[PDB]
Amino acid sequence: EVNSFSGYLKLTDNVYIKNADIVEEAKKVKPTVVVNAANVYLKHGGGVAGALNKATNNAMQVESDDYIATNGPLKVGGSCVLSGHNLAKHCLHVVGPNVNKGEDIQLLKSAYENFNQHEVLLAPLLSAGIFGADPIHSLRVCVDTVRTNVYLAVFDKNLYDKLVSSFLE
Ligand SMILES: CC(=O)N1[C@@H]2CC[C@H]1c1c(ncnc1N[C@H](c1ccc3c(c1)S(=O)(=O)CCC3)C(C)C)C2
Repeated sequence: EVNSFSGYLKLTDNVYIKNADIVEEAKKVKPTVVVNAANVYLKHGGGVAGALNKATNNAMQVESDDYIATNGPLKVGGSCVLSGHNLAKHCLHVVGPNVNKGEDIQLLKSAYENFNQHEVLLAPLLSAGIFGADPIHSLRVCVDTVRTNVYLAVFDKNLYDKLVSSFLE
């Protein structure tokens, strides 16, 4: 079955959240789209990007290198649609701002706007973790920006509980 999301808690009409590893969810669910928390050169060296790349056994990286060769880098707030390989039908590579490297938090709304071109997505919390944005603020931006159906996988129970407590739904 496609998009077989299970165990999510519905926060709003179109945003759901689960304490889970996004790669494990991609393998179980088989979604139409998995979102990658990418950088502008599509180099998947660690974190969510490294984990998704490793589960495709480097097929994501080879295809990403070919995208960059022909099209050039993305911009912060921008995206591209590539194959999802064995994890999903497509991978939506989205570049949120890295506030730990000085990029502007205003581009986080632009980053989430890319999700609106896909009816259903499995995604991570953009710009959270090593990108340095306040994860609770990133969830508020997601809720206010995304209008399609988004299932967020957040792999830290401590953070998940703080997000659910802040949201109160
Ligand atoms: C095994 C493991 O701990 N994980 C893998 C890959 C990373 C971690 C993980 C997995 N699935 C979902 N959220 C995860 N981490 C969250 C998260 C959310 C967004 C971002 C990152 C991290 S990042 O990679 O640090 C920078 C890009 C944006 C974290 C906040 C708990 C699966």
